[PDB]
Amino acid sequence: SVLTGDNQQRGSKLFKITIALSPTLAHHPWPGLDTHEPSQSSYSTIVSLERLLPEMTRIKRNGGRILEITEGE
Amino acid sequence: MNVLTTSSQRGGKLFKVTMTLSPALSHHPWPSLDTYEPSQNSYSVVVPLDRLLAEMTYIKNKGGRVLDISPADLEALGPPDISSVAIPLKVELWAKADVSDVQAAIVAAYKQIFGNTYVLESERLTSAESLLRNGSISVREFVRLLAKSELYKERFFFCTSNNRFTELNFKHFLGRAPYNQSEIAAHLDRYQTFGYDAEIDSYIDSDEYIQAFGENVVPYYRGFKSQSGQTVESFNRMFKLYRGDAGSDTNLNLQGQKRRVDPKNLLRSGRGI
Amino acid sequence: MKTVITEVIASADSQGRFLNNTELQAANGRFQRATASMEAARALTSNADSLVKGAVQEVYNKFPYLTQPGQMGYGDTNQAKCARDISHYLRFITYSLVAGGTGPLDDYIVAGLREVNRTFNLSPSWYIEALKHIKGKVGSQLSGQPLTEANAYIDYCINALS
Amino acid sequence: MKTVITEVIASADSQGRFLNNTELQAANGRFQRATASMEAARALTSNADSLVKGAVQEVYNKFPYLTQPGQMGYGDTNQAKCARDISHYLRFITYSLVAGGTGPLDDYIVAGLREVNRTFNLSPSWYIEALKHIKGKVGSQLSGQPLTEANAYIDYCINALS
Amino acid sequence: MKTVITEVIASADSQGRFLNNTELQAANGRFQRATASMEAARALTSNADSLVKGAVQEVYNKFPYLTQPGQMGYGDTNQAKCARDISHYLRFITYSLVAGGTGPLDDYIVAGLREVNRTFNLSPSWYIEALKHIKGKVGSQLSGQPLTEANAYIDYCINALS
Amino acid sequence: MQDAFTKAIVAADLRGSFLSEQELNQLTNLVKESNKRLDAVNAITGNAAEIISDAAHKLFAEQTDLIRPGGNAYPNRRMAACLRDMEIILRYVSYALLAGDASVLEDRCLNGLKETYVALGTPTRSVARAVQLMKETAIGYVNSPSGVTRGDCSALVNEAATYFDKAAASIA
Amino acid sequence: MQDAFTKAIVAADLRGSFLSEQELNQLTNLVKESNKRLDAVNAITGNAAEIISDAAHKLFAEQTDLIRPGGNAYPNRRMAACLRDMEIILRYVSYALLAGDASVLEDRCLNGLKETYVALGTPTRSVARAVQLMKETAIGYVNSPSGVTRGDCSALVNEAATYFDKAAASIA
Amino acid sequence: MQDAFTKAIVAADLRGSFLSEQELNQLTNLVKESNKRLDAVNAITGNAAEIISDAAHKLFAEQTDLIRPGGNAYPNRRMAACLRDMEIILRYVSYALLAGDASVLEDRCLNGLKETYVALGTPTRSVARAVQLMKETAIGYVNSPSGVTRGDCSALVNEAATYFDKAAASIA
Amino acid sequence: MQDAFTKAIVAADLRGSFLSEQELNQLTNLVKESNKRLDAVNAITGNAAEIISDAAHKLFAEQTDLIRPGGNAYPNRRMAACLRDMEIILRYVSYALLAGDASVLEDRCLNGLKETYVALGTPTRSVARAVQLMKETAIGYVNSPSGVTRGDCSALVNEAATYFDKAAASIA
Ligand SMILES: *[C@H](C)[C@H]1/C(=C/c2[nH]c(/C=C3N=C(/C=C4\NC(=O)C(CC)=C4C)C(C)=C\3CCC(=O)O)c(CCC(=O)O)c2C)NC(=O)[C@@H]1C
Ligand SMILES: *[C@H](C)[C@H]1/C(=C/c2[nH]c(/C=C3N=C(/C=C4\NC(=O)C(CC)=C4C)C(C)=C\3CCC(=O)O)c(CCC(=O)O)c2C)NC(=O)[C@@H]1C
Ligand SMILES: *[C@H](C)[C@H]1/C(=C/c2[nH]c(/C=C3N=C(/C=C4\NC(=O)C(CC)=C4C)C(C)=C\3CCC(=O)O)c(CCC(=O)O)c2C)NC(=O)[C@@H]1C
Ligand SMILES: *[C@H](C)[C@H]1/C(=C/c2[nH]c(/C=C3N=C(/C=C4\NC(=O)C(CC)=C4C)C(C)=C\3CCC(=O)O)c(CCC(=O)O)c2C)NC(=O)[C@@H]1C
Ligand SMILES: *[C@H](C)[C@H]1/C(=C/c2[nH]c(/C=C3N=C(/C=C4\NC(=O)C(CC)=C4C)C(C)=C\3CCC(=O)O)c(CCC(=O)O)c2C)NC(=O)[C@@H]1C
Ligand SMILES: *[C@H](C)[C@H]1/C(=C/c2[nH]c(/C=C3N=C(/C=C4\NC(=O)C(CC)=C4C)C(C)=C\3CCC(=O)O)c(CCC(=O)O)c2C)NC(=O)[C@@H]1C
Ligand SMILES: *[C@H](C)[C@H]1/C(=C/c2[nH]c(/C=C3N=C(/C=C4\NC(=O)C(CC)=C4C)C(C)=C\3CCC(=O)O)c(CCC(=O)O)c2C)NC(=O)[C@@H]1C
Ligand SMILES: *[C@H](C)[C@H]1/C(=C/c2[nH]c(/C=C3N=C(/C=C4\NC(=O)C(CC)=C4C)C(C)=C\3CCC(=O)O)c(CCC(=O)O)c2C)NC(=O)[C@@H]1C
Ligand SMILES: *[C@H](C)[C@H]1/C(=C/c2[nH]c(/C=C3N=C(/C=C4\NC(=O)C(CC)=C4C)C(C)=C\3CCC(=O)O)c(CCC(=O)O)c2C)NC(=O)[C@@H]1C
Ligand SMILES: *[C@H](C)[C@H]1/C(=C/c2[nH]c(/C=C3N=C(/C=C4\NC(=O)C(CC)=C4C)C(C)=C\3CCC(=O)O)c(CCC(=O)O)c2C)NC(=O)[C@@H]1C
Ligand SMILES: *[C@H](C)[C@H]1/C(=C/c2[nH]c(/C=C3N=C(/C=C4\NC(=O)C(CC)=C4C)C(C)=C\3CCC(=O)O)c(CCC(=O)O)c2C)NC(=O)[C@@H]1C
Repeated sequence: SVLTGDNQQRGSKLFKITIALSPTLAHHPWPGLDTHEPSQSSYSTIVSLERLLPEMTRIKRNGGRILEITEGE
Repeated sequence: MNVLTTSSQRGGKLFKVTMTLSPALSHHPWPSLDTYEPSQNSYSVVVPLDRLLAEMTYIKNKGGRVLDISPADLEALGPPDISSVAIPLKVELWAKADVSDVQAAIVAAYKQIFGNTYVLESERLTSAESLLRNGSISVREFVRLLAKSELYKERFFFCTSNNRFTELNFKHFLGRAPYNQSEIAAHLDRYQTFGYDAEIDSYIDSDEYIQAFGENVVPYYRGFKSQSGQTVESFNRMFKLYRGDAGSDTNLNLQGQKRRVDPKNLLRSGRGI
Repeated sequence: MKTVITEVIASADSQGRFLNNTELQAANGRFQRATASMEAARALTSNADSLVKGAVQEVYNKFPYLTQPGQMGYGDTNQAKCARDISHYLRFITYSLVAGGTGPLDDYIVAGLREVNRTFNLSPSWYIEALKHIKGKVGSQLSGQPLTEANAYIDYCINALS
Repeated sequence: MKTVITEVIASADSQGRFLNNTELQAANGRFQRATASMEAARALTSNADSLVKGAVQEVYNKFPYLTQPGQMGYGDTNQAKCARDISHYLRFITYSLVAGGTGPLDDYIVAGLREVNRTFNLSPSWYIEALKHIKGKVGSQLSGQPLTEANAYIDYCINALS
Repeated sequence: MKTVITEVIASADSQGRFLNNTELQAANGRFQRATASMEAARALTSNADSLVKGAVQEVYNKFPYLTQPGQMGYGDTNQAKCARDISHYLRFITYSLVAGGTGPLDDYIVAGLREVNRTFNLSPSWYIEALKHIKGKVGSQLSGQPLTEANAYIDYCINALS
Repeated sequence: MQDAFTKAIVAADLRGSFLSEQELNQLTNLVKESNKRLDAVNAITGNAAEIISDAAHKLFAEQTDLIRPGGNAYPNRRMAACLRDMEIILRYVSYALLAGDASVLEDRCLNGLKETYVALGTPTRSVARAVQLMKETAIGYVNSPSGVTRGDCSALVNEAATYFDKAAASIA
Repeated sequence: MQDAFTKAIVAADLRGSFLSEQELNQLTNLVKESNKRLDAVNAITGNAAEIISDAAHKLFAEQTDLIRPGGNAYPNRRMAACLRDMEIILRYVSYALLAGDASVLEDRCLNGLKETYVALGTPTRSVARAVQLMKETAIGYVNSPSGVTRGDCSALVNEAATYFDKAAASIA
Repeated sequence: MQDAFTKAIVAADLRGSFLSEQELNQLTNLVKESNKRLDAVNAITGNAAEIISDAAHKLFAEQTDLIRPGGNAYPNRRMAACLRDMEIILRYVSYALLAGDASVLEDRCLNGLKETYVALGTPTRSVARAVQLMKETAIGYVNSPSGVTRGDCSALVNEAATYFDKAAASIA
Repeated sequence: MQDAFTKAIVAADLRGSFLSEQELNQLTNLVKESNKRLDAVNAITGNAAEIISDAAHKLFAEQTDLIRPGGNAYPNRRMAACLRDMEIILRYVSYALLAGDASVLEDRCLNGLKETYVALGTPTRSVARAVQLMKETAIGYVNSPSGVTRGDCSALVNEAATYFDKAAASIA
């Protein structure tokens, strides 16, 4: 997701993170086995350095792995 | 307790009064020091409006003290209907959402995140809304922004206690009510060192949030239906935290921000700390 | 865009469930109505222009001062705009009749209505008269259900404007 | 409970808006259909019993071994239950016809179907036959739209069971 | 529930005092008697049925008209009830023997007896015969104190009924 | 949620029975009125804005103090709320009218409403008043429409009333 | 989302014009077919379970390796997914069929599906195959009902096909 | 109230049945023990005063602060209460012991007690402690009498314990 | 959470002391039984499904009304819940059995269970009944296993009972 402007209000250096998505990370609210969205198997988000460690750890424990990290600017 | 009649045979609005009983007020007909029955530490009476003044003065002139007064009509009302929260409904914000769908999410988010509480045109956040619908922000991320926003802080966090703010938070971010005294204690400590932003972050970041409505689903009420690792009492606490439809979390009302869940009730579900 | 058909699909889709009898019943309702709706649209489409002239005009009668110099109603550009605008309203209404939902109206006209109007100092009132005047004329060319439909949509805007 | 009418209300309610033309169209659909639906229900309600006997029976023909001792089909209690159950299915179906939505079916029959069936080792298959046999009989007493409606609902269950 | 043991506790409790010798003496009485009481219960429990048949029957002999059509004694439902009821009386009596107090009788049978009987037009008389007939039979299977106990309780009801 | 049909079902269910023929005939009849029923709703929705606007004016002409400093409709912020509330109540009422059942109105709207108002210090009396003012105006439209086939709507009109009144009562 | 009607509107909008009379006549006739259209949909939904069940059996009889250890439909967990997916695709197709427009199908189902399948190592070819197997079975029902008024459904049948095929293609 | 006998009855009643032969044999046995049971009770009641006196001394030797200004057993007035309470609990326990059932104890005495203590600021822990201290002393007598026929009272002794413990727990 | 060991610790802590030698010997002994303890648990878990299944059958044969329209176990959805609940209770009981302590069970499960049940209208007595039915079946397995070294499990068996009973009581 290309940042239109600095997403976060609170300010630090921001880094774009592209992740391969497990069904768990974004389960659809559907009956049966939850499916992540087809259109994005690789969600990309913008994160502040402070949040970067929590975001990565949560991504890690869920199936999906970091495809790439890029500084948001 | 339940009150069986709203009004006395002679017309007169009954009012339930709750006091802490004192040995003088009622005592066993026994030898030795007078003792009130332990079970009635908090006694309740329904009195007509006429005798209310006399009743209350007498209570107070003894060592009694009044816990609260409440009109009998509000009392002896049905427990709120759970119809709308038994099955929440749920909103998904697809990618390539058309204009209307994005609008629906937004509305739904404001509803759940703020309680019934009304958000005025000036209060509403264009910037955050802007981001959603040209991508860039997840529903999850919008939700974070709302809880960061001053609007949120002014209603929930700046008026009431941090004790109250926690459960207030639980309900908005997770349908659940809080289970156990520990959860309340953990959040309080988080807030003291990390501050307000970190605490808000810890509910959205939590896996319980992720497991249900993890991304791109507006939060819905999980409580009122059976959840994993949820104390049975939590379900009862959900009835205290959630009063009817068209009942809100309002700083505005007299003594607006108080605790729906008594501290003792939390202790029952679990103790340890 | 909100029409009957799109909605039931949406609802079905959200739950993740096949379209069952429930939804089809609804659909059946729409399309049954369509015959009347379609008729109404043919009628508006044809008389468009004349309706527009009449409306614009009306507005000026209702608010004479607009035509005075230094006002908004004054000088041709503005009149042209005024015409254009009402045309639009009409256009959309027809659309909505045919689509069988408010959808078209909501997305073109209604969403953002207020702010636009505020920033350019267009008084809702005006538009409203336009519409009302229209409604009155339409109340001759049409009749029965066709009419009823026409009204519904016209009103829908009145309420949104006000 | 999910019926056409409840849904449109719900949708209207979510968006926070008055019922506009969109929804009424839908409602209208439900009401016009009702006449057929209602007819169907009168027909099923009357022949209930006979349908039930026939079904239960069928099941046994289809699965002879059930009636052998030490099986589930064996001994009257079980037969009684078997009857009871099918009655229910039927009952609900009628309800749904009248309510004009799957609602009644969903909440009584379908929700929790699987687990119940698993824990008591009721084989979906059985029920299904029952239904099918029924469907076939109904395919005589009814005709045209009334019939069509009856089917829809009957099937809806087949699919839920399977 | 009123038994010897509960009462002395109650009395002790009211005054706010420990159980002293006075009460224990009383308790002791209850326990000594029990052996006989218990015996009696074993005897009634076993012959229950036979006692019941005999009683119901008797009642009809005593009040022939009951069995005529349009009366209360007439038609199986009523007979079934009649049986049921007497069973109950018996059941409770046994209970009371074992509990060593009228308690069980008072709370199940006696309290509200009148009004029930009035509202449904059950004539106490009937019950009474039942009991009497019973008492007579019991007067064979039992003997000595066991007997005496049985009587006491049986009577207690007669008096309550009358 | 609930409505006329579903309701009758539920009743029947607890008895454990197919729907009584008598009961069908309630619903059968109810269907026949549909068209009328619909138009009624349509009339409210079409006039919504106005209904409110109107009622408000009258409310404030009567209870001048509400709009005076220290009153409950002052200042702007409060006024706004008061308007919106009126509207909501209306919205629900309409919904009910279509459903043919009070429920939706009771559960979403009326339940807890009194207590809220109390906690805020909003004067329940005045609220109730407003609701009635609305009622009368609304009926006005329901009952006097244009381009509709003429016939008797009374039955519907009364049911409408009742809904308004349930509201008035439970708030008050 | 979008559908036949909405679509035509949108086009007209960009031209800035009222709908052409010609264009109305598309929609006018589209309406007339409704009843047929509906029944078609009804037929799919009614037979759903079966359609799938069937297709699957055939799919696995053909490509035995999918169900062998090392294949993509093994073990159970995977198998389950594979079934689920088939169904979904079907569900969408139906939706489209009602709308009278591919869009819904393309946007909320097909788009990105290929790539997903690729990343997982699911063989897109086989998926496509399944979709066709489904197609044929489905048409089977659409085209051979009982107790419906007899007439020609071809027009609808073909459109149905196309939807299935768009699916097959974009996955493949 | 309730007690062992009545209890069994009640159970039987809900089943709707005569007492099970098995169940009788519980009661039959219970009778046989009576004499033992009685003596047990007699022992407590006879020594009551002492039991308490004793326990108290020990309680206050341990938790010196209770009797210091600012503590909960100070001043006299409070001390008095504390003694009284201990006694009561004892009284009930005895009652239970005779009945052969906890109920009486739970319902009249224990129910609500914790919360009371809490509200007052009485330290529940200490209360519980006292109860135990009592327990041990009491058993002491029950178990070591003079002029009673020698035999085994264990069964009763344990039941006694349990009662004390229910108390300790619910207070704590 | 808590369990046998942890508990003893905590007690010791409030006295402020190192663990009594006597007290160690409780724990020392407790360890020795482990193996027995484990097998007990293993037996429950192994038979779980059946224990429930069984109990249910019997529960519904007795209390016919639960499964009749208007009863609490009707319709399916409700029935399902009732089954689910039974299981849960069982699950906990097992947990306790392993821990060697009631705690885990009551605070998570029984502390609000009665109140919930009340709000729902579920008849507490029937629930209790179910719990017992389960108890008996369960013990059945615990006590009669195959391929285990023969010896005495009574001690464990009784403790198991108690857990079941705490459940029954607090629900009831
Ligand atoms: C003594 C071991 C501990 C102690 C006791 C204590 N209790 C109170 C006050 C009350 N205690 C009770 C208890 C009961 N009332 C009942 O009716 C029953 C049985 C049915 C019980 C067991 C009650 C109700 C009171 C409060 C009112 C009254 O006086 O009756 C106190 C004094 C508290 C005060 O501030 O008044 C004390 C001290 N507390 C200790 O210090 C010991 C550890
Ligand atoms: C107007 C007729 C009268 C009035 C109303 C008034 N209401 C509020 C505040 C709230 N009222 C509600 C109402 C509802 N909540 C719901 O969800 C529904 C149904 C779904 C209703 C009708 C709520 C939620 C609030 C609280 C939130 C908020 O105030 O933002 C006020 C404002 C109270 C204040 O002191 O700010 C007022 C004024 N009061 C009058 O003066 C009229 C008699
Ligand atoms: C007619 C009653 C009066 C009038 C109108 C008038 N409008 C503008 C400017 C605008 N009007 C609109 C309206 C629309 N444009 C759209 O695209 C839509 C939705 C499809 C609508 C309803 C807009 C957006 C504008 C802003 C600029 C523009 O014209 O596009 C003016 C010009 C006012 C100015 O100073 O900007 C006028 C005068 N003219 C009259 O004579 C009446 C008083
Ligand atoms: C008939 C095809 C076969 C059969 C059936 C049978 N059913 C049961 C037990 C149950 N069946 C149901 C079904 C329902 N009850 C409901 O309330 C609803 C929803 C409205 C349904 C669909 C249920 C819930 C039960 C379980 C509880 C009960 O006691 O009924 C049995 C008995 C199984 C058992 O005793 O464990 C049987 C045999 N009987 C036959 O002969 C056919 C093979
Ligand atoms: C038998 C001597 C005669 C008789 C009896 C008869 N009884 C009833 C109805 C009731 N009888 C009772 C009695 C009891 N029910 C209880 O709960 C208890 C205490 C536990 C008792 C003793 C009750 C309460 C009823 C009313 C409820 C019911 O009827 O189910 C009837 C039915 C009369 C009626 O329905 O009007 C009858 C006929 N009939 C005979 O054959 C004898 C003359
Ligand atoms: C009643 C409050 C007032 C009134 C109403 C009225 N309407 C009809 C008949 C119809 N009205 C409609 C309207 C609709 N049907 C729909 O499906 C929709 C939503 C899409 C609407 C708005 C229709 C179609 C009919 C039938 C055709 C016709 O208009 O004749 C009647 C006649 C009674 C009847 O139809 O059985 C009446 C009385 N008219 C009044 O005088 C009341 C003030
Ligand atoms: C079945 C004919 C073939 C097959 C299917 C299969 N799919 C997956 C996994 C996924 N399939 C999808 C498809 C969708 N998810 C959606 O949300 C939608 C609608 C928008 C579709 C169509 C997705 C996203 C997944 C990934 C996550 C999931 O578990 O659903 C598998 C398992 C893949 C794995 O290795 O885990 C399978 C087997 N593959 C075959 O082998 C069949 C020929
Ligand atoms: C086409 C795939 C096959 C077929 C269809 C067919 N249907 C009709 C006519 C009707 N079909 C319906 C069905 C519905 N209308 C609804 O509102 C709903 C949802 C509630 C459905 C399912 C209706 C009502 C009609 C009108 C007349 C009737 O009673 O059938 C036809 C006849 C042509 C027409 O549209 O009038 C046909 C051909 N039958 C075939 O032969 C095809 C294989
Ligand atoms: C148990 C804690 C200790 C114990 C008891 C014990 N008692 C007996 C026997 C009897 N004790 C009594 C006591 C009473 N009976 C009464 O009626 C009353 C109240 C007025 C009392 C106090 C009696 C009468 C008997 C029977 C005759 C006798 O001489 O005791 C026994 C003997 C066994 C039995 O049940 O008969 C025993 C063992 N003995 C101990 O060593 C325990 C410490
Ligand atoms: C079955 C043996 C008996 C029975 C039970 C019953 N329970 C419900 C519904 C609920 N029970 C619970 C309780 C729990 N929540 C928990 O977390 C735990 C374990 C710690 C329990 C035990 C809850 C929360 C529900 C609500 C479930 C939901 O909202 O879906 C029902 C169904 C009633 C209903 O309307 O939900 C039943 C039947 N009652 C009986 O009839 C049996 C004797
Ligand atoms: C008790 C209900 C029944 C019973 C139990 C019993 N078990 C043993 C001995 C052992 N049990 C186990 C089992 C385990 N230990 C583990 O670590 C695990 C998990 C991996 C299990 C399941 C073990 C290892 C032993 C030791 C060897 C053996 O099997 O004997 C005994 C023997 C006495 C003792 O262990 O002290 C007994 C009696 N046997 C019965 O007959 C009871 C009904």
